[PDB]
Amino acid sequence: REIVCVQAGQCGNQIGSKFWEVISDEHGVDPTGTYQGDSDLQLERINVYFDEATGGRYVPRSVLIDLEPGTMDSVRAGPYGQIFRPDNFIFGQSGAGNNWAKGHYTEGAELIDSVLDVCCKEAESCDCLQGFQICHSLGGGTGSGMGTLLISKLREQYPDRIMMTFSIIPSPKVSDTVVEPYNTTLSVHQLVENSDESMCIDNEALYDICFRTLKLTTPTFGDLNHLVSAVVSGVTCCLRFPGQLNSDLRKLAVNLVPFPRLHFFMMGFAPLTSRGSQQYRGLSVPELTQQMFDAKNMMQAADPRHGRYLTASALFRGRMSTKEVDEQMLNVQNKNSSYFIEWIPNNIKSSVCDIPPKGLKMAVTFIGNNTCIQEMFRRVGEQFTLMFRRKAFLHWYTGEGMDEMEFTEAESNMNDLVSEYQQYQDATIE
Amino acid sequence: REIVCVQAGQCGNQIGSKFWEVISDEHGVDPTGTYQGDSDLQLERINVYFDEATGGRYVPRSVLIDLEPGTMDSVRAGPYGQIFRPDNFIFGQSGAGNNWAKGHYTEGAELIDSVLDVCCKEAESCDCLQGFQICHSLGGGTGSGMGTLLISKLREQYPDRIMMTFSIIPSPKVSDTVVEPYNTTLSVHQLVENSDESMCIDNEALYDICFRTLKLTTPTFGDLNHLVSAVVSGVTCCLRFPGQLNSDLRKLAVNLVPFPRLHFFMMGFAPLTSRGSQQYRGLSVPELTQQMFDAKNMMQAADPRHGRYLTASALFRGRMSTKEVDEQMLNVQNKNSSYFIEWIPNNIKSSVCDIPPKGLKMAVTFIGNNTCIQEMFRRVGEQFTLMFRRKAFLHWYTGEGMDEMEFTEAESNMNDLVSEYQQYQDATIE
Amino acid sequence: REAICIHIGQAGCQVGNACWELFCLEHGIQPDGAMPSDKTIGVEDDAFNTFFSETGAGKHVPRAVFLDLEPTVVDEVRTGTYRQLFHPEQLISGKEDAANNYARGHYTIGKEIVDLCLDRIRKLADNCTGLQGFLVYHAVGGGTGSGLGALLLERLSVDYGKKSKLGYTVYPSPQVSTAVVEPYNSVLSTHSLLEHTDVAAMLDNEAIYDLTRRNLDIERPTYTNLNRLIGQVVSSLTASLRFDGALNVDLTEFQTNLVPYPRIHFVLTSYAPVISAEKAYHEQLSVSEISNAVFEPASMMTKCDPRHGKYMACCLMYRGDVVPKDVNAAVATIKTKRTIQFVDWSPTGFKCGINYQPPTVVPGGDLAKVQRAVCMIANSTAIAEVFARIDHKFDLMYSKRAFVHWYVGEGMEEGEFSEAREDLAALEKDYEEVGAESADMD
Amino acid sequence: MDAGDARVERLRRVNRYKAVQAELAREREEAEFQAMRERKISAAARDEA
Amino acid sequence: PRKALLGNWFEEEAYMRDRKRLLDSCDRGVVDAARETQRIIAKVKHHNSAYPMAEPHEDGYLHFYAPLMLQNAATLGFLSLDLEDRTLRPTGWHVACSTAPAAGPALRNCFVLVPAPTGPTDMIPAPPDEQDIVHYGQPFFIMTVPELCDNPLSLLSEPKGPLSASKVTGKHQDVFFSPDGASAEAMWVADFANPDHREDMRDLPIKADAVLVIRHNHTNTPLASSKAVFFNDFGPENEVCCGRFVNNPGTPCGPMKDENYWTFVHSEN
Amino acid sequence: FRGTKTDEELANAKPPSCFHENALPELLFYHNEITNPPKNLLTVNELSYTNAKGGEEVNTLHDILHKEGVSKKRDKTIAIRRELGFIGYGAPHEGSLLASKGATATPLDYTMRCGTTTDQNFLESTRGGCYKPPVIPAIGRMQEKQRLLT
Ligand SMILES: Nc1nc2c(ncn2[C@@H]2O[C@H](COP(=O)(O)OP(=O)(O)OP(=O)(O)O)[C@@H](O)[C@H]2O)c(=O)[nH]1
Ligand SMILES: Nc1nc2c(ncn2[C@@H]2O[C@H](COP(=O)(O)OP(=O)(O)O)[C@@H](O)[C@H]2O)c(=O)[nH]1
Ligand SMILES: Nc1nc2c(ncn2[C@@H]2O[C@H](COP(=O)(O)OP(=O)(O)O)[C@@H](O)[C@H]2O)c(=O)[nH]1
Ligand SMILES: [Mg+2]
Repeated sequence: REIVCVQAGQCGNQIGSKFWEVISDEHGVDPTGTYQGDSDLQLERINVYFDEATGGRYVPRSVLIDLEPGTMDSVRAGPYGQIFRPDNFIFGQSGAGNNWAKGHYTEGAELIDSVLDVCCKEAESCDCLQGFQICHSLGGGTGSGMGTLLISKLREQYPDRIMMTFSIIPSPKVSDTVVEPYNTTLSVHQLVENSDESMCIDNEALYDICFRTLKLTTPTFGDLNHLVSAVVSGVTCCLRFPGQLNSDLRKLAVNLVPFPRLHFFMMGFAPLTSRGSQQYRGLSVPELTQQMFDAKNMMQAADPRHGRYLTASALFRGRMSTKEVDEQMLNVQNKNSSYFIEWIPNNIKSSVCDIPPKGLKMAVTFIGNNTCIQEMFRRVGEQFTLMFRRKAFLHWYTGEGMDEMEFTEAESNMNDLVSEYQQYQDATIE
Repeated sequence: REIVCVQAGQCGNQIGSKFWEVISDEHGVDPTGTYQGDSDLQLERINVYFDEATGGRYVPRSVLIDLEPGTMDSVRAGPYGQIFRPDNFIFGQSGAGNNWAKGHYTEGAELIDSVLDVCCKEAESCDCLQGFQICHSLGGGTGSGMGTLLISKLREQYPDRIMMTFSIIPSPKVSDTVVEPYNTTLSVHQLVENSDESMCIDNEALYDICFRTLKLTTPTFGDLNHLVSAVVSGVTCCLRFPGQLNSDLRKLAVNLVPFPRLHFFMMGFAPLTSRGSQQYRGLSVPELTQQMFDAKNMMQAADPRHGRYLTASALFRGRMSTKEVDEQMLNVQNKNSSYFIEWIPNNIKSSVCDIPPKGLKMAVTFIGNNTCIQEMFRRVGEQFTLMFRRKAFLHWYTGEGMDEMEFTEAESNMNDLVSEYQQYQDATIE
Repeated sequence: REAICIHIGQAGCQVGNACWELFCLEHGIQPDGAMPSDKTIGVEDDAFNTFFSETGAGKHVPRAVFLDLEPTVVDEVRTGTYRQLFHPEQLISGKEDAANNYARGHYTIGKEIVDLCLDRIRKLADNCTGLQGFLVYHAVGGGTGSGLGALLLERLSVDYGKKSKLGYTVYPSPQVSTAVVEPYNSVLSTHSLLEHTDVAAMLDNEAIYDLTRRNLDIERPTYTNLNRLIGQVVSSLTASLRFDGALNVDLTEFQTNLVPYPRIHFVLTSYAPVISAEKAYHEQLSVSEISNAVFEPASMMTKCDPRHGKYMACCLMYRGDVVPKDVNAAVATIKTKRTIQFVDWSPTGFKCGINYQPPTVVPGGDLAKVQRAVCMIANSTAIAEVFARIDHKFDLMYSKRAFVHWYVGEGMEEGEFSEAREDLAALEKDYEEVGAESADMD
Repeated sequence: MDAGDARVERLRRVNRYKAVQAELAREREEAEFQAMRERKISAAARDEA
Repeated sequence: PRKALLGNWFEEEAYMRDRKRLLDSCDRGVVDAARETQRIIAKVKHHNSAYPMAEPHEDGYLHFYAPLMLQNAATLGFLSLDLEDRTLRPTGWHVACSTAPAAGPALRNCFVLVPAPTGPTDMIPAPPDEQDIVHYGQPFFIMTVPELCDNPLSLLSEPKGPLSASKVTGKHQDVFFSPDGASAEAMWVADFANPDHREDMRDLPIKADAVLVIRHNHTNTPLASSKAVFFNDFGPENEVCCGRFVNNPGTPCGPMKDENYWTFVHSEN
Repeated sequence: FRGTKTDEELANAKPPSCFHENALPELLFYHNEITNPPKNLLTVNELSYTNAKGGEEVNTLHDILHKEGVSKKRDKTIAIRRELGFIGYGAPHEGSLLASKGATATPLDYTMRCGTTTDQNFLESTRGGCYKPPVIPAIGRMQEKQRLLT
């Protein structure tokens, strides 16, 4: 059951560097690439993310794509950079310019064939292929355009597998780019048709995690990318270690998605506490569950208290009793019964894995399907309609070649997604 | 089973010098001629290419011929030049003038008798003679004219042995010589009746191999001659080392030449990979077979995808399973069935040899008889008809002595062979 | 990666001297083109490539041309201290000036010299592998800068096409003045510049004089001071291509974020830590303080007040020791302010860039040494006030044909005045229409 | 190929150099503070005696 | 210091002390800058230890099994090696070498000579009383002193090709140290300085102070040191490669310049 | 516009680039002793079903939920460690104990003469420090011996 990773754009390559450091550490892979672990439990599932090259070494099954090589030169220069296969770095000669149309139509089609050739070689090398995993930002230029182009091509070539995405979306308070609404709208339009499950993260939520929970005085992007690498490596943990109740990406999907369009999820990771306070409180299942449902620990700006949970999933790592997990999930469902949609008799799936992340006795990652995600799309649609009525900056997109009809289609599709979430939020048995 | 080598012209002498360096290295022969090897397997077939001179020494069975001594004086002055027998250097006193007719009729008959005397002494010295091997370019002057003259004399005197040629053919993008079409057409006319098997290489394909596969920033003829020396020494490797499935030049010819006039082949060698990447990927039969049939690794401008394979051959070096070789050749034939000629139930012959080239775990050399070679001859015939209709440079050839009827015969004969390929390409089972 | 700078006329060459002095001192190229070896680090770096190319012997030469019709200023560059740095072909000089006549530069004299300039620019563009734009420095007040700059921009626009052209232009100051015919030349220049420029940066000498009197303590400034400030601004904007940083900004990103419609491309510029060495050690210079500074009109290098208009886009470049969280907190505080207003169709008004290299200190300079700086270029409807006042002065002189016989004698039809005046009238109406808010329903 | 390797090597050396210099600067600051405290205590004792 | 206690002083004091404890206690491998700088300093200190070189022999000839230095005629530097500039290759481990100035004998520049068992099939064998003397045309090995490391190293070279090039200039053959030895790629042959008397002095004993040219036996390419400069942990050092350096590139076979000549340095009497 | 004179002034014209140090991941997540984190590589199934009759101990539920250690089975790790020891990355240095029949790396004359004259005191003096020289195996001879076999 092998995963293929795709890393797109500056944000994707930067998050990927820390993710592959965390995964190489958990399986005891030296930064030179040599296996140096001390138990067979580490080696027996290394195939899931690594391919085996001769004489002990392992190489990671990932494709890195970007339009300017600056970030890739930074990751190759990083402390674990040597592990990556040189042939897996694909680059052009000019930037995306923050324009979706350039990334999708003009500079995209020149490289996309070489990217598909590498992705096909990696997929066809596996004895049994599991879904693809992609991390990219929707606000950028090459991330949005080339990521959605590649997603469309892989969905044409492998329609029976799973497509999972981790995506960065613009904060509600401060923009980093003026033309963010166009890139976000077209990317969400592409994802809702092509993707099977998509997770969304706001940088503002990671800043609030760092300042409020960890009390860091001057956080940096390295901290945000470590929190993201921790949760992303946590969701897949049951695929590659033994446990009392195994789980798989398809099993999470079957329990989380009631209808095929409702595949947008919230994320959380529980054991966060400042270095001064940590000596005063031991880890236990009630503490993890209490932090798990606190909106302070959720990595998106929308808050659950304005919505209702359709479904949620919790993956626990560590040696622990099943009774405490089951009774905690029952107690949270019974005490807050008004916040769970009533026509589903049980909304939470649990899973238990024996091996925790290094340095923690226990950990849990939380995935939530909540209707409050509709508020971000509504905000993006309002800003898009304000910009579109005056056709702001439109000549860039039309000069690259886009028809105006794509903008009206993407707006209509997001409006229907918001409407569908709002109608299921207010549904009743009658 | 000994081969006699002939090196003609500048290209032939330069490729030959590098070939004899590679062969002396593989059998551990010092440039002084002393054996310095470390296993009897190296020494036990040294007779195939070397004769033994008194008190330990070995001498290489090669004749060097050229019309101006500049290249010959450079190779004799070179670092390995001493190994060659002094009486084996044959040179004249005036150049070929880059003219086929001059090289064939005027200065040719003066030297040809001395070359035949040396070649007959070498052939009649053998206890059992295997085929002759000839290296020359077709675009030059003395290589084409005097090489084909010597080939005609050897075919009259030794019609039962094998005649094998390695030949350089004009690139499709940049010419090195203005009168290339005449020399090429007359030489192909001579080889079509005289040769048993002819291999063709384009310098543009070697540049594309170096830049795309090996990523050299500034390649030189030493690299191109190394690639050629590697493939030439690889085709004969099974003649001179043990293996699980032996092969021979005559067995290759019988299994690759369906009808008599079809004796022109394309060549390729698989384990080409850049020095930085080679530590990241181990050798295996699927990887060699997939790169081996990739047109990216083929040494002619015509691409197999525009034609169909009538026959093929793969020579494998190393200790490996026969099951994987057989099942790979079946899988490639079944998946790409449209590119294989239907009347033949199996188009690929395999052979396995135990001893790989130094520093590689496994290697394969590929020989293919494809109909797309017809595209090269048609292009040469078009450029020839453009020049001949206007008598562009004919006075040189007529002044040497040719009747104009030879040009119409050579054009007609070549036009026939292209049509024969056209008929066999579009033939049906019926 | 690479960028070519074109300097035209007297102001453009003198500003070029300050710019190349700064680029040499920041990369470390000696005045004779050499660059000393480093013994602490094993190998050198590619950062010069944006502005310098190396010969096989390792000498550096710069990617620039200097164009003038009078020889004197270029001969001063040829005989000065940086004589060995420039290639002699790059310094192109004619015999006689355009005498404050746009007509003399465009029709009569520049037509002979323009083909040599195009041949030199072509020879530079052939020695590139990732050219990403032209930077142009000229003054629109003089004859050769306006006329030859327009003719050359037209020829470049036909030959190279889509390649970007970013201009730094010195316009006539609103009450300080140097020549009588400045309005005619500035109007006729602006007519050509409308069609053939992607972004235009506006400068006024009266603003840089105000900035050097108020913040620095200089009672009698001269053009070298203004040119050193301009060089600092250009170095801040181009640093994003040359040094490592958290959020880089390519020259195409400016055009994508700042220009909403193809004619609305004139932008205001300002710079924050203009401070003297004696004042710098009594005060902290935090991110929020310099962010608050860039929005005060006392910080601007063009004489216009942005409180009389609406912002459409802002691009903020931070260089030095800055952390993204402080930039976000500062921008959110600025967004809270009530005296800063954006057009209602531009909700996401900001672009940010963060680079780690702090600004360099020049041996004879007057700025203090500081750990961080921010530079802003912004598009605002307030710029319409500059054109209206130039157009009014043009109308005052043209009502009586005050000097037209010079222009008609040197080759221009009288109709060209009326055409240009109607084009500037249409540009004024464009700034009126784009700035109208439809926030009120019904 | 050579240019990229040279760039990577320069980046790694310069990053190591910056880290070392920062650590040494912090240590020197602490040492100066301690020395100042010690000399002032000694001066007070000597004056009293 | 402590500073004023306004804001987040408590948590940052705790964070700083915990970071200090982590850095002082843990090893962290190559991530820690201070530890690797200290180990490079110890590296440089170890490599430059003095060595007791042997005195010249009474007979005045070149002898085997005696510590020696190699000096170049053009650079005037001594051949040296760096054990840590090593990369793994398909043919084995390659350790880079150079030539550098030095203050005397050291563990990085003292070598011994060991004879090879086979000659070039026309050798006139030396008499039994000249077994230890080095003669022209006789192959021999160059090896490091036993005190440097556990496995002895040897001077090797490889043929030039697409995957093989010199260290800096990339236009000549590569010379490197390797634990590989007693192979056909580790044999070297010395010749005479004067070109016209080169074949008259063949198979004759070598004087202790002769200027001579060292050739790679398996490729027939002389050893050389150019003026190209590269930096490493010791400072600026030159390049070592196999190739023929001539005045006129148009005649590659001809007179050889001073950077193909070498010498052997003994201890002062 | 008088130019610069000395290299020192040109050097001090540039201020050094600022450097932001990313927080170590141990400072964000670790909860135990920062200098000695416990190792948890045990599964509940391995720790529950033991061979009590054979001799290995049994574990209480509190012991199962609160025990630190590493799983006993390490066969594949041992094989990988031996292989990398032969290659040259192995710290225990499994190789160098013996040599193959036809894979010699040093002439016998080097061992007999100029190989038995090592000074142990000098070697101990020069090895004393925080740096120890590496041991590089003769992998080339080994793979050369493997290459020439049928
Ligand atoms: N900031 C600044 N302004 C300058 C500089 N030199 C000239 N100017 C201004 O630019 C205008 C004069 O333009 P010039 O460059 O002299 O005109 P020109 O290009 O020489 O045109 P001709 O006179 O026809 O040769 C006046 O407003 C000057 O104040 C300078 O070095 N810096
Ligand atoms: N969380 C996170 N966000 C990042 C990172 N790098 C960039 N971003 C954000 O992604 C957006 C910029 O997109 P970018 O990756 O540059 O787009 P691209 O130019 O197409 O690659 C901005 O919102 C940045 O704040 C990172 O390492 N982590
Ligand atoms: N690959 C390769 N091609 C060569 C070499 N030398 C010459 N050629 C090519 O052969 C052609 C010239 O033929 P040439 O040997 O000069 O003919 P000759 O004058 O009769 O000896 C041109 O296409 C050259 O590019 C060489 O060393 N290697
Ligand atoms: Mg002037």
